[PDB]
Amino acid sequence: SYVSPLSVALGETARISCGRQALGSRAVQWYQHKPGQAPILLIYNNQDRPSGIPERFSGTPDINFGTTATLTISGVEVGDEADYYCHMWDSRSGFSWSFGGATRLTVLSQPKAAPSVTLFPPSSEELQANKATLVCLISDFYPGAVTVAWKADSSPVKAGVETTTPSKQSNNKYAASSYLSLTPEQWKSHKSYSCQVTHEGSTVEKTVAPT
Amino acid sequence: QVQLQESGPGLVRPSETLSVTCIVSGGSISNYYWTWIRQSPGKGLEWIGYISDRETTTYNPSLNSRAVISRDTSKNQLSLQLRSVTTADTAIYFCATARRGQRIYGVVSFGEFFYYYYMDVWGKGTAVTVSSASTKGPSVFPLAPSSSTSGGTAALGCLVKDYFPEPVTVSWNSGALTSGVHTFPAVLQSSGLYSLSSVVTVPSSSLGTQTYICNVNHKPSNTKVDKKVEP
Amino acid sequence: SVLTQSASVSGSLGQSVTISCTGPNSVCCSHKSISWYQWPPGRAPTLIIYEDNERAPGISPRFSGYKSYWSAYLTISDLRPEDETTYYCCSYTHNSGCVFGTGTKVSVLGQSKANPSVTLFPPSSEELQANKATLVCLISDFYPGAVTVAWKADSSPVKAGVETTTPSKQSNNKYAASSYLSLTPEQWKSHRSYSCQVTHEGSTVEKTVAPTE
Amino acid sequence: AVGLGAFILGFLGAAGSTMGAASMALTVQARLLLSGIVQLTVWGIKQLQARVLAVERYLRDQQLLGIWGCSGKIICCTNVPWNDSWSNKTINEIWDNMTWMQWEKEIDNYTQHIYTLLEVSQIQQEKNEQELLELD
Amino acid sequence: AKKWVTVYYGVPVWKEATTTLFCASDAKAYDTEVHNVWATHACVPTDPNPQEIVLGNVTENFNMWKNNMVEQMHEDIISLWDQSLKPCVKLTPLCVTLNCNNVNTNNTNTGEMKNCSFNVTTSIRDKIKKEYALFYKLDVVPLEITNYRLINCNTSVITQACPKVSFEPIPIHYCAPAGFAILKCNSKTFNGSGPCTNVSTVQCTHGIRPVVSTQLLLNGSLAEEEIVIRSENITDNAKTIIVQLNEAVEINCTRPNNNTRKSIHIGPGRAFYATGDIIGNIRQAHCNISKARWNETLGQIVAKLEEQFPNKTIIFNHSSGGDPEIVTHSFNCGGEFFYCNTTPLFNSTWNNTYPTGGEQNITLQCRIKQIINMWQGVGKAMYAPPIRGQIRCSSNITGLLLTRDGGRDQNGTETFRPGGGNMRDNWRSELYKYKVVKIEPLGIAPTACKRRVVQ
Amino acid sequence: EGQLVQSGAELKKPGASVKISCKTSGYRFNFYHINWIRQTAGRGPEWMGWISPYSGDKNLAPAFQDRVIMTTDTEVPVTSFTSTGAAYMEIRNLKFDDTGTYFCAKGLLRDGSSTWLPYLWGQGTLLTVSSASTKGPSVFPLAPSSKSTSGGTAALGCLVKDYFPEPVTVSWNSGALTSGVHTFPAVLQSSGLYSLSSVVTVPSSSLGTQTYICNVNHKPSNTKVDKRVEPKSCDKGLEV
Ligand SMILES: *[C@@H]1O[C@H](CO)[C@@H](O[C@@H]2O[C@H](CO)[C@@H](O[C@@H]3O[C@H](CO[C@H]4O[C@H](CO[C@H]5O[C@H](CO)[C@@H](O)[C@H](O)[C@@H]5O)[C@@H](O)[C@H](O)[C@@H]4O[C@H]4O[C@H](CO)[C@@H](O)[C@H](O)[C@@H]4O)[C@@H](O)[C@H](O[C@H]4O[C@H](CO)[C@@H](O)[C@H](O)[C@@H]4O)[C@@H]3O)[C@H](O)[C@H]2NC(C)=O)[C@H](O)[C@H]1NC(C)=O
Ligand SMILES: *[C@@H]1O[C@H](CO)[C@@H](O[C@@H]2O[C@H](CO)[C@@H](O[C@@H]3O[C@H](CO[C@H]4O[C@H](CO)[C@@H](O)[C@H](O)[C@@H]4O)[C@@H](O)[C@H](O[C@H]4O[C@H](CO)[C@@H](O)[C@H](O)[C@@H]4O)[C@@H]3O)[C@H](O)[C@H]2NC(C)=O)[C@H](O)[C@H]1NC(C)=O
Ligand SMILES: *[C@@H]1O[C@H](CO)[C@@H](O[C@@H]2O[C@H](CO)[C@@H](O[C@@H]3O[C@H](CO[C@H]4O[C@H](CO)[C@@H](O)[C@H](O)[C@@H]4O)[C@@H](O)[C@H](O[C@H]4O[C@H](CO)[C@@H](O)[C@H](O)[C@@H]4O)[C@@H]3O)[C@H](O)[C@H]2NC(C)=O)[C@H](O)[C@H]1NC(C)=O
Ligand SMILES: *[C@@H]1O[C@H](CO)[C@@H](O[C@@H]2O[C@H](CO)[C@@H](O[C@@H]3O[C@H](CO)[C@@H](O)[C@H](O[C@H]4O[C@H](CO)[C@@H](O)[C@H](O)[C@@H]4O)[C@@H]3O)[C@H](O)[C@H]2NC(C)=O)[C@H](O)[C@H]1NC(C)=O
Ligand SMILES: *[C@@H]1O[C@H](CO)[C@@H](O[C@@H]2O[C@H](CO)[C@@H](O[C@@H]3O[C@H](CO)[C@@H](O)[C@H](O)[C@@H]3O)[C@H](O)[C@H]2NC(C)=O)[C@H](O)[C@H]1NC(C)=O
Ligand SMILES: *[C@@H]1O[C@H](CO)[C@@H](O[C@@H]2O[C@H](CO)[C@@H](O[C@@H]3O[C@H](CO)[C@@H](O)[C@H](O)[C@@H]3O)[C@H](O)[C@H]2NC(C)=O)[C@H](O)[C@H]1NC(C)=O
Ligand SMILES: *[C@@H]1O[C@H](CO)[C@@H](O[C@@H]2O[C@H](CO)[C@@H](O[C@@H]3O[C@H](CO)[C@@H](O)[C@H](O)[C@@H]3O)[C@H](O)[C@H]2NC(C)=O)[C@H](O)[C@H]1NC(C)=O
Ligand SMILES: *[C@@H]1O[C@H](CO)[C@@H](O[C@@H]2O[C@H](CO)[C@@H](O[C@@H]3O[C@H](CO)[C@@H](O)[C@H](O)[C@@H]3O)[C@H](O)[C@H]2NC(C)=O)[C@H](O)[C@H]1NC(C)=O
Ligand SMILES: *[C@@H]1O[C@H](CO)[C@@H](O[C@@H]2O[C@H](CO)[C@@H](O)[C@H](O)[C@H]2NC(C)=O)[C@H](O)[C@H]1NC(C)=O
Ligand SMILES: *[C@@H]1O[C@H](CO)[C@@H](O)[C@H](O)[C@H]1NC(C)=O
Ligand SMILES: *[C@@H]1O[C@H](CO)[C@@H](O)[C@H](O)[C@H]1NC(C)=O
Ligand SMILES: *[C@@H]1O[C@H](CO)[C@@H](O)[C@H](O)[C@H]1NC(C)=O
Ligand SMILES: *[C@@H]1O[C@H](CO)[C@@H](O)[C@H](O)[C@H]1NC(C)=O
Ligand SMILES: *[C@@H]1O[C@H](CO)[C@@H](O)[C@H](O)[C@H]1NC(C)=O
Ligand SMILES: *[C@@H]1O[C@H](CO)[C@@H](O)[C@H](O)[C@H]1NC(C)=O
Ligand SMILES: *[C@@H]1O[C@H](CO)[C@@H](O)[C@H](O)[C@H]1NC(C)=O
Ligand SMILES: *[C@@H]1O[C@H](CO)[C@@H](O)[C@H](O)[C@H]1NC(C)=O
Repeated sequence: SYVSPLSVALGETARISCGRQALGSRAVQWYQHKPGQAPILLIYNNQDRPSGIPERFSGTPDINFGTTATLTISGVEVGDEADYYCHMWDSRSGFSWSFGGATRLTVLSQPKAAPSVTLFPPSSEELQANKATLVCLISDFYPGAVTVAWKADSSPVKAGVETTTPSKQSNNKYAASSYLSLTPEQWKSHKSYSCQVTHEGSTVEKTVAPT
Repeated sequence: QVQLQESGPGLVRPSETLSVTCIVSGGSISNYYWTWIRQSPGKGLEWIGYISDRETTTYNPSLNSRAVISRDTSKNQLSLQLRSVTTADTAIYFCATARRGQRIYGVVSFGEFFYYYYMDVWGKGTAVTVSSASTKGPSVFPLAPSSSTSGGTAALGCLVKDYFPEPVTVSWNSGALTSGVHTFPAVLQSSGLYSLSSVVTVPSSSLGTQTYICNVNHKPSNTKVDKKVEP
Repeated sequence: SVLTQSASVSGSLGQSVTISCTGPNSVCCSHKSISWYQWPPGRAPTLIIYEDNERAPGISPRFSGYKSYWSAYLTISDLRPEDETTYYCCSYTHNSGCVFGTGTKVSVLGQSKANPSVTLFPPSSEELQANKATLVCLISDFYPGAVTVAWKADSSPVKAGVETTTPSKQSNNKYAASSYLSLTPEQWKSHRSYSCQVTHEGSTVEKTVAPTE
Repeated sequence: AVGLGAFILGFLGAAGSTMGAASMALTVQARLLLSGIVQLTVWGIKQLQARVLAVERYLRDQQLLGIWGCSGKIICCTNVPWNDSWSNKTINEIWDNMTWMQWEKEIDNYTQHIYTLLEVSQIQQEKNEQELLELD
Repeated sequence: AKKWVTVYYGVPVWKEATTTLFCASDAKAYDTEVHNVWATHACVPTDPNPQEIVLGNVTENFNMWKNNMVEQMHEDIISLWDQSLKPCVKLTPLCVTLNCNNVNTNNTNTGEMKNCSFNVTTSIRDKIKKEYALFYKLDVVPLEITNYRLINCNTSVITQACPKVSFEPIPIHYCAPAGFAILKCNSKTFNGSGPCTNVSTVQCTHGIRPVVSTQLLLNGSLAEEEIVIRSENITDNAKTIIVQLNEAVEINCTRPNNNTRKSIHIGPGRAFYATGDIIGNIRQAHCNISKARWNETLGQIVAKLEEQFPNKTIIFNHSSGGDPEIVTHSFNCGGEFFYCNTTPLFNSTWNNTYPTGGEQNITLQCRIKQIINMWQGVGKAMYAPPIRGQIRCSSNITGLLLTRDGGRDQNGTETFRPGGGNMRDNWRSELYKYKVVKIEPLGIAPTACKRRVVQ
Repeated sequence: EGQLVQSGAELKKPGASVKISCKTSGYRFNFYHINWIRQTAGRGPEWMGWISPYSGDKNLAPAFQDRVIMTTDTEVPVTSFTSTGAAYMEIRNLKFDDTGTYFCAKGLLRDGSSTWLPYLWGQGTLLTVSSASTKGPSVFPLAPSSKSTSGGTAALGCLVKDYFPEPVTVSWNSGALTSGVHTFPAVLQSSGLYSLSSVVTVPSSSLGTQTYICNVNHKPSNTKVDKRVEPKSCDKGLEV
C-alpha cells in the first residue's frame, strides 16, 4: 500500500527488512529510488552488486533456508536517504509482478541548516497586466517543516496564499516557495509587505515595499 | 554504455490512446530485454510489462487489459501504448533494459527452476499527465534585483506565470550560466495551473552589465519565451 | 620279468588246474599281496583274484587263491572251454604299483574235436590287372590246435611269397587262421592249378583252384 | 587316518566317505542330534513346536534301541543272521566301497522287516531265556 | 565268513523333508529401543560364532524353485505384518468426504501431493471439529464440489501403523530345529536347479534381509566372478528370470519435501498422524543411479543373455500388463513407500553387445503413496504415517527381475520385460543356496560280529 | 558298472610325442584311481602308473618316470552317485619298442589295501611307432564260394590289401548285417604292410531279396571304401 518509515543515525550501519518474505529459494532485487529521479538497483542477485555500486551496501544470501532478506547499509550518510524497494522472487509464488512495499529511509541527527529566504516584489510588467504576486522563496533548510505566514503592514494576509510542500534539492537540503496573489491596487495601498518563515523554533522575516 | 531516451506527448485526454517512445543508443534491441515502469505520486513503483529480444510480450495482470508494448527493428526504439487512460494513469514513465537470470533450486530436467528479471539500466524518465483540461501557455515576468546582502552578493530571477502543463524547462543564456541557478518546484494554485520561479545568485559588481536572459521553453504549449531581466 | 610263473600247464575237462607264481624275495609273497588276471590276447583283461585269496566281485566260486611264503597259486576248478587262455599274476603293496608275471597259458584237455573249414579264393580280375596275384586260404572252426599250411603249384610245393598267420581264437571258443600266397601273373597263368593243403594231426584237407576256370 | 581328538570333522563330517571311515566317529552326530537344548508371537509356537518335535524324534531312536538291547551303546552287535536276500555284497565291498547314504538306499526296502526281526528274534527271546536260565 | 546285522547310532544319513523353521536375529539392546516388524527380536539370537561344516565328496541336487523354505518365509512375513497392525489405530471414522485444493505452485509451462479439508469428531462424541491435511493424490479418489474419499474406503478397512515400529530390514537367520540341518551350495557358477559340487551344512542361514521390493532387488548377496541368470525354464516365457550382480551398484533416493507431522484426535486416545503444511521448495522424490556403473552392469547382463540365447540377439522393452503398482519399482525407505518410473533405466539398444554425452546421474521420479495393499493382500490396508523432515537413503542393488515378451508363434529376435510376477521371488533370490533335510541316525549293517550267546 | 572309452589308435614317428585320453562314465570319477598299463611284444604286459582324480597324486614306474605325464580333468556331475570324467596320459621320446597296446583302468576300492588295483579296463589304444608313412588299402571282391551243397549255404566277402597302419574296420550294409560275419586277422608281409580278409556266410537262395555291401574304413588314411560284392559265383558245387 504505502511507505514504511525507517530512522537511522548518521554513520551507523543500518538494515532494511523485506516484506512478503519468501517461501523457498529466492532471488531478491533491492532498488534505491528517489522521488522524481531514476531508480538504481544496488543488488540484483542477493549477494551480487553491479559495477559502480559502493561496497557499503550488502544483502543476505540464502545458503541455508530460513535466512531473512535484509539490506545492510554501512556508513549511513546524507545520500543514502531514499525510498527502497525489495523485489521478491521465490519458488513457491508465481510471477512476482509488483515491487515490495516502499521503505522511507531517514537519516537522523543530521545538522539543521538555516533557511535562505528571498522575497521578490511583483514586476512592473506584471502590474501592467493588472495582476500582482509576491514570490517568497526558501532554500537550503534541512528540517523540512517550515510554516509561511504573510503580513500586510501589521496584519496577516490569510487569503490568496499558495505554498509548496518542501522538496529536497541536489544539496540534500529542502526547498519551498510561497506565492501571494494580490490586486495591483492592494499592493499600492499598503506601506510594506512581509514574508514570515518559521523554521523549527526560529522565524525569519523579509519585507518589501512599493516604489 | 547504454543510454535510454523517453519521448512522448506528456498530456493525453482521458479515454484516449497514450503513446510513448524509448530511444536506445547503446546496443541492439534484439540482444536484451526491455520493460516499462511508471511512477504515480502517492504510490510505489509499478511494473506494467516487458518485451523479450525475440519479441514476446508479457503484461501485468492488472493492466493486462489496456497495455500493448512493441519494439522497432529499424530504429532502436520501443513503443508503449495504453488505451482508455484515466488521470490515475498519469505518471512518470521509465523504460529500462531488463536482462534475464536463472535460479535453480534443484535438478534442471524436472523443472525446479524459476526465471527472475532485473533492470540494470534505466532511462531518464518522461512525465505524462491526463486531464480533460486544455493547454495553458506560461507568461514570463522578470524579477528585478533588490540591489540584497553584503559582500556584493545579489539575487535576480524570472517568474513563470500559471500554466497547466506541468513539465517546464528553464535555462539561462542558453545554458551558458550554471552557477547560482536554483529553479524551484512549481506550485499548483487553486486556479488549476502550476507556477514556478527561477533565481540566480550573482555578484553585484557584474550585476550592472550582466545582460542576463532566462530562456523558458515549454513543450505542450509549443512556445519558447525569452525574457530580459534588468534593474 | 623277475616274477616267474609256470610257462604252461594243462588240465582235463571238469577237473582242476593249478598255476604257480614265484620269484626273488625282493618280489616276495610274505610282505606283498598277489592278484590274478585272466588276459585273453587282443582283448581287455578281467580281475579274478585280488589281495591274494579273496576273489573279485562276480567271480564264480570255481576260482580260489592260496599264497605261501615262497610262492602263490591259482586253482581253477571245473574247467570250461572259456578257461583256455593266458593268465598273469601280480605283486603289489598298497602304495607301490603292480609288477606283472611272466605269464601262463592254460590248455584244457578232454576236448571235443571240431572239423576244420577250409576255403581258397583265387586272385580277382581287378587284381590281375595291376600285375599282382594273391591266393587267400581261410581256415576256421578247428578245436584242435596248431594248424600247418602248405601251398603247391601244379602239385609241386611253393616256397616264394608264402605268408601264414598265427592261429586265432574265434568267439565260439573255436580257432581260426589264414594264409596268403603272393605270386606273379606269369606263375599264375603258366600253371594248370594251385592248391592250399591244410594238415592236422588227425586229418589232412586239401583245396585246389585252377587258373583256367 | 585316525584323529586323536582334534579331527573336528563335525556334524556329518564324513557323509561322503566310506562306511568304515565315518563309523569310527559317531559321537559327533550323537551329541548334535539334540542340539536344541543348548510371547504369543509366531516365533513362540514355531519354536515350542520345533523343540517338542526334536525331543520326540530323539525318543523314537532310543525307543527302538531299547527294544533291541542297545540302549547304552552306539555300536551293538546282534545274533540274527544276515539273509543274503537283503544285500549280496561282501564285507570288503560294503565297508570300503560304499557310503552310508547309498548303502541305506539299498536296504531301505527291507529295513522295516529287519527292525521287526531284530526285536523278536533277539532281546525278546534273550530276556525270556535270561529269565529261565537264572531261575536255577 | 558269517554276516550278522549290527545297528549303528549316528550314521551320516539324511533325507529331504519339510520342517517348521524358526528365526535367528542378533541382540539389539538400546535405551531408545524401537521394535522392528520385519524381524522381531522374539526369535533366539544367533550364535556369537558361525559354525559351517564342509561336506567333502557330497553331490546333492538343489532346486531353488521347489524349495519349501521360500514358501515358509513368504508366509512368515505376512503373519509378522498383521501382528503389528492389530494394536495400532485403524482409520474407520476417517472415511468422511474431503474437499481438496491443489497445492500452491507456479506452473512453469499437475500437482500430486494436494491438500484436503474434512471433519473429525473429537475425543468427545458430540463435538465436531474441522481441520486440514495433505494427502497424496494416489491415496484419494473423487466421488463427483470436487468431493473426495480415500481410495480404500469402498474396498476394505484401513489401519495406521504405529510410529514406534520401524520399517527397516535387519538381517534374519533361519535355523532348522534339532534333528535336522540345512544344506548349502557353494559352487561359484551354480545353475539354478542341479547338482552342487562342493556342499556344506549349517544350522542357521546367513544374514538375509527381508526387503519388500519390485523389479530390481536391493541389499542381496553378490555372487562372485561372472554374473548368473537363474531361471526355472529359460525356454518358457511365463517363467520368471532371476538375475544376480557381481559388483554392487548403488542407488540414491531422497524425498526433498520438508514435511511436518500433525496430530489429530479422531477419537479418545487415538491420534491419527498426517502430513502438515509443506515447508521449503516444492519438489518430487527422485532416485539417482550412476550411468557409468549401470552401463557396465548392463553390458555384462546381455553377455550372459547372449549365452542362453543365439548369436543373433537384441535387447529389451519395459512394463506393460498390470496395475500401476506393478508398473513402478515399489519399495520402502525411511518409512515412505516409493513407486519409481523405470523407463530411463532400461533404455538402450545393443547388437553383438545410451547417449555418449548423456548426463552423469540417471534420475527417475518416484510417486509416493500412503495407502498400500502389498503382497497382493486384499483386505485391511495400512496407512504409513508421514515422516518428519527430509528423507534421504542409499541402497545397493544386487538383483533384477525380468520377463520375456511372449511371441505369439514367431519371434522377431527377442525382447525382455522387467516384471515382478510374484512377491515370493524376492525370497528365492536369497534362498537358492539353502535346502532343509532330516537326519536318519539309524543304520543296520552286516559284519562278522555276533553278540554273546544267550547264557 | 561303468564303461571306459579310450581315444582312437594313432600313428606317430619315433622321437615325437603322443597324448592318449580316457573318458569315463557310469561311476564317481573322483572315487577311483586311473591306472595306465601297456602291453608290447618284447616285454609283455607292463604297468606304467596311476593317478588320483580327487587328490592329484601320481605314482609312476621308474621305467616311465621320465617320459609319462598324466593329467586328469574335473568331473562333470550327472546324478548324486555317478558322473563323467576324463584322464590323459602324455608320452614323449617314442621308440620302436614302445609299439603296442595301451590301457586305462579304473581303480578297485575307495579304501583298503588295494585301492588302485586295476579293475575295470578300457578297450585299449593301439600305438604304432614307425618312420614309414601311412598307406591306404586296396579292396578287392571275394567271389561267392560253396560251403554246403546239401545245406544250400555260400560264403562271400571282401579282401583288404597293402595298408600300413594296423587298425582295420569292416562292416556290412551300414551295420544292418551283423549275423554270419567272420573277420580274419591281418598278415605281416615282409615289406611291413598288412592285409586281411573278411567273409560272411549266407544262404545261396538269398540273391534277389538282399543287398550285400562291405564297408571298409581306414581312418589313419581317412579313406572309406564301399564295395558291392558280386553274388555270381564260379564254384561248380554252388552252381548246382
Ligand atoms: C573322497 O573320496 C576319495 C575317493 O576318491 C577319497 O580319496 C581316497 O582316500 C583314501 C583315504 O585317504 C585313500 O586310501 C588310501 O590310499 C593311499 C594311497 O594314496 C595316499 O598316499 C599316497 C602316498 O603318496 C606318496 O607315495 C606315492 C606312491 O604311490 C607317490 O605316488 C606319491 O607321489 C607320494 O610320494 C599319495 O600318493 C596319495 O595322494 C594319498 O594321500 C596323500 O596325498 C594327499 C593329497 O595329495 C594328501 O592330502 C595326504 O596327506 C597324502 O600325502 C594308501 O597309501 C592308503 O593306504 C594306507 O593307509 C590306509 C588308511 O586308511 C591303510 O588302511 C592302509 O593299510 C595303508 O596304511 C589308503 O589306501 C584312497 O586311495 C583315495 N582314493 C582316491 C581315488 O583318491 C577322499 O579321501 C574322500 N574325501 C573325504 C573328505 O572323505
Ligand atoms: C541347469 O538346470 C536344468 C534344470 O532346469 C538342468 O536340466 C537337465 O536337462 C537334462 C536334459 O537332457 C535332463 O535330462 C532329461 O532327463 C529326463 C528324465 O529324468 C530322469 O533321468 C535323468 C537322466 O538324465 C535323471 O537325471 C533324472 O533324475 C531322472 O531320473 C529324460 O526323460 C529326458 O530325456 C527325454 O527327453 C529327451 C529330449 O529332451 C529325449 O532325448 C529322451 O529320449 C527322452 O524322451 C532327459 O534325458 C535332466 O533331467 C535335467 N536335470 C539335471 C541334469 O539335473 C541342466 O542340466 C542344468 N545345467 C547345469 C549346467 O547345471
Ligand atoms: C533413454 O533414456 C535416457 C534417460 O532419459 C536418455 O538419456 C537422456 O537423453 C536426453 C535426450 O533425449 C538428454 O538430454 C539432452 O541434454 C543435452 C544437454 O547436454 C548439454 O548441456 C549440458 C548442460 O545442461 C552440458 O553439460 C553438456 O555437455 C551438453 O552441452 C541437450 O543438449 C539435449 O538437447 C536436446 O533436447 C532439447 C530439449 O528437448 C532441445 O531443446 C535441443 O534442441 C536438443 O534437441 C537434450 O536435452 C539427457 O542428458 C540424457 N540423460 C542422461 C542421464 O545423460 C536417453 O537419451 C534415452 N535414449 C533414447 C530415448 O533413445
Ligand atoms: C525443515 O522444517 C523444519 C520445521 O518443521 C525446520 O525446523 C525448524 O528450524 C527452526 C530454525 O530456523 C527452529 O527454530 C528454533 O527454535 C528453537 C526452539 O528451542 C530455538 O532454540 C532455535 O534457536 C536456537 O539455536 C540457535 C542456533 O544458532 C541458537 O543460536 C539460539 O540461541 C537457540 O539456542 C530456533 O529458533 C524450529 O523450532 C524448527 N521447527 C521444528 C524442528 O519443528 C527446519 O529448519 C527445516 N529444514 C530445512 C532444511 O528446510
Ligand atoms: C568349495 O566351497 C567352499 C565352501 O565355502 C569354498 O570355500 C571358501 O573359500 C574361500 C576362498 O576365498 C574361503 O575364504 C577365506 O577362507 C580363509 C580360511 O578360513 C579365511 O582366512 C579368509 O578370511 C576367507 O574367509 C572360505 O573360507 C571358504 N569357505 C569355507 C566354508 O571353507 C571354496 O571356494 C569352494 N572351492 C573349493 C576348491 O573347495
Ligand atoms: C553397498 O555399497 C557400499 C559402498 O559404500 C558398501 O560399503 C562398505 O561397507 C563396509 C562395511 O561397513 C566398509 O568396510 C568398513 O569401513 C569402515 C569405515 O572406513 C571401517 O572402519 C571398517 O573397518 C570396514 O573396513 C567399506 O568401507 C564400505 N565401502 C566403501 C567403499 O567404503 C557396502 O558393503 C555395500 N553393501 C552391499 C550389501 O553390497
Ligand atoms: C550415490 O551416493 C554415493 C554416496 O552418497 C556416492 O558415492 C560417492 O562417490 C564418489 C566417487 O568418486 C566418492 O568420492 C571419493 O572421494 C574420496 C575422498 O576424496 C576419494 O578417496 C575416493 O577415491 C573417491 O573419489 C565418494 O566417497 C562416494 N561416497 C560418498 C559418501 O560421498 C555416489 O556417487 C552416488 N551415486 C549416484 C548419485 O549415482
Ligand atoms: C514395446 O514398445 C512398443 C512401442 O511401439 C509397444 O508397441 C505398441 O503395442 C501396442 C499394444 O496394444 C500397439 O497398440 C495397438 O492397438 C491397436 C488398436 O486397434 C491394435 O489393433 C494393435 O494390434 C495394437 O495392440 C501399438 O500399435 C504398438 N506401437 C505402435 C507404434 O504401433 C509394445 O507394446 C511394447 N511392449 C511391451 C511389452 O511393453
Ligand atoms: C490447505 O487448505 C487449508 C484450507 O483451505 C489451508 O488452511 C488455511 O490457510 C490459510 C493460509 O493461507 C490460513 O490463513 C487459514 O487460517 C487456514 N484455514 C484453516 C481453517 O486453518 C491451508 O493453508 C492449505 N495448505 C496449503 C499448503 O496450501
Ligand atoms: C532269505 O529270504 C528269502 C526270501 O524271503 C527266503 O526264501 C530264504 O529262506 C531266507 N533265508 C534265510 C537264511 O533266512
Ligand atoms: C547272489 O549271490 C549268489 C551266490 O554267489 C549269486 O549266484 C547271485 O548272482 C548273487 N546275486 C546278486 C544280485 O548279487
Ligand atoms: C526294492 O528295490 C528294488 C531295487 O531298487 C526295486 O526293484 C523294487 O521295486 C523295490 N521294492 C519296493 C517294494 O520298493
Ligand atoms: C463438515 O465438513 C464439510 C466439508 O468437508 C462442511 O461443509 C460442513 O459444514 C462440516 N460440518 C460441520 C463442521 O459440522
Ligand atoms: C520349458 O517349457 C517348454 C515349453 O513349454 C517345455 O517343452 C519344457 O519341457 C519346459 N522345461 C522345463 C524344465 O520346465
Ligand atoms: C549368427 O546368427 C545369424 C542369424 O541370422 C546367422 O546368419 C549366422 O550364421 C550366425 N553365426 C554364428 C557364428 O552363429
Ligand atoms: C545386428 O546384428 C546382426 C548379427 O550380428 C547383424 O547381422 C546386423 O547387421 C546388425 N544390425 C545392426 C543394425 O546393428
Ligand atoms: C556404454 O557402453 C557401450 C559399450 O561399451 C558404449 O558404446 C557406450 O558409449 C557407453 N555409454 C556410456 C554413456 O558410457
